[PDB]
Amino acid sequence: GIADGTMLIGDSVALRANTALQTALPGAQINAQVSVTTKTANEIMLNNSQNKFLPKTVVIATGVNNPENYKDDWDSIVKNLPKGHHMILVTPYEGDKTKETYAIVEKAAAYMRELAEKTPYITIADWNQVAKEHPEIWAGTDQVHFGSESSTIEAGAKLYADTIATALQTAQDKPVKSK
Ligand code: NA
Repeated sequence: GIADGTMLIGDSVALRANTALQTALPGAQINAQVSVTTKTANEIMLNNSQNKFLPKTVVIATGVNNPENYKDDWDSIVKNLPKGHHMILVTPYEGDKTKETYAIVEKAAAYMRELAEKTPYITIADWNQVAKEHPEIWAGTDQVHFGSESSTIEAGAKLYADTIATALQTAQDKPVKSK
């Protein structure tokens, strides 16, 4: 089967948390890039699988950028998860409730929760919920990229990383996709 291991395919928010992620998950493969969307994460996931580089646990840390197509994008990436893997979906957070995309990001997070609740080989990492509980990391920010100063960047990054680490713990006794 697929070798154990974790690969995170992530967006600009994941990239901001890169140091905290690597500290919380030593030995995880963190592939986060500014421009990544759910659409391109799906492509990256399959390219890695096809080159035999994708380990068992796949963390998709996307959703806030280009959120309009969330239903099709999240349905597709779940459908395209290869056999042999467990998937962690990191919900997105747009904090500005007046942004024209806010309702879309909120619907995307809710839809991802539905996919995780119903699919035995998926676990949620509910950053959307965590972010809402910590207004202090959003003071002075663009409401997406946590922390406006050194201390709150570190604090927000730790919260982000710990959300994913906890999801990985929850996933430990769960099945992979199999036929
Ligand atoms: Na599940």
